[PDB]
Formats: sequence, structure tokens, C-alpha cells
Amino acid sequence: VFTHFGEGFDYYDSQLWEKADGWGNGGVFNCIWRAYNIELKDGILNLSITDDMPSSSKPYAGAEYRTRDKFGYGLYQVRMKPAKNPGIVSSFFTYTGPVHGTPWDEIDIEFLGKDTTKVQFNYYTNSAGNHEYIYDLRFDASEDFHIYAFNWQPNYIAWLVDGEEVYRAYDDIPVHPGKIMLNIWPGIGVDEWLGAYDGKTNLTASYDWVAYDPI
Ligand SMILES: [Ca+2]
Repeated sequence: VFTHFGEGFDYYDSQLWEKADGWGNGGVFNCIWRAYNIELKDGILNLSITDDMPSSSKPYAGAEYRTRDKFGYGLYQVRMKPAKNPGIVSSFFTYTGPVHGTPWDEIDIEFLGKDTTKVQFNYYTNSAGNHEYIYDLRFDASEDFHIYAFNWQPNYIAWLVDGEEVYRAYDDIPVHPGKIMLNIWPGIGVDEWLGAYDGKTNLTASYDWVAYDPI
């Protein structure tokens, strides 16, 4: 049963959100997620990359903040300001995966820190990705908060920036409802895509609010 969802990041409510803590995604993600790199202050969600704890398997600690609940077709909106640095990604995306008994379906707004005048849109449907599209913003997303969105329908996904649609994709669209997830992370083995990360300290992607409306 999907219903309006609104989140202002005023307070952490463990029934609604989950601070990812003590696992990483592996592969190209060169960090473990730490609940301590999530901060809610003055109504802004701050997700940071820092140096990880001494006994971590990775050099860096990221943050990922994720809804308890899952969401279906409709309009997903974020008001956010990604981080700028080579070799990192600041994200708003939906995700479900084999662990939850479904195919890996996911829809992505990724800000490649190497160049925050661009956004990357992408989606995975039954694990099949390779739908990358880089949209030129003609502003620097790292300097101010802006509103990014996708409207996910059975037959397409539309992405939008500051209220206007800028890209639509038709091919093999995701099916299974997913959690909303926000993250920031440094990459490894992907110098071509992200640039090399340079260990620059205390990068923060900030998020003013998120909304979902079943339409
Ligand atoms: Ca807010």
C-alpha cells in the first residue's frame, strides 16, 4: 500500500529510517558505512566521507541512510547539495535486491564528485545496468541545494531537475518496489568513471528533504 512519504531530516526515527553501520558494498565501493558519518542538524541530513576506524578493512568510512519501508511507482524528489571532490559519488536512489527476495531493481541519481555541473542517471533492472546518461546541469550542484526527481512508471522513468523533466528512458524499466537510500562514498578501480579519490577529508553531501508521491 503506497502512500505519500515526506521526510525533513529533523530527527532520526529508527522506525522509518536506518543508518547503515558496519558493512560496505564491496567492489568499487572503497568504504564501510558508519552510522557516525550521518548527522541530522538544523533540518539538514549530512552524509560524510572520513578516514575509517583503525580496524576497518577499508581506508574510508562512508554514509548511507535508508528507509525502513519500500515504495512503488510515482514521483521521488530530493532537495540536496552533493559533495565536490575527485573520486566520489553522492546519491539518491531506490533499491531492492536478492537479499529481500526480489531481483536487483534500482533507480539512480548519482553526482560524480569529479564534476558537479553534471548528474548521472541510471537504473538496474534484474541486475542489468548500463543505462548511464550524463545530464549537463549548467550550474554547479555542489554550491547550492536544488531539487532532483524521477517519476518511475511501468513503462518509463523520467528524471527532472528543478521541477522540469530533462531525461526519459524506456528500456527494460524496473518492477519491484524499493527503499529510498541516500549515500556518499569514494570509489576504487574506477578511475575512468569517477577519477581517482585523493583521500580528501570530511566531504559532506547534504539533503534538505525527500518526498515520494504515488502517481
Ligand atoms: Ca529539512
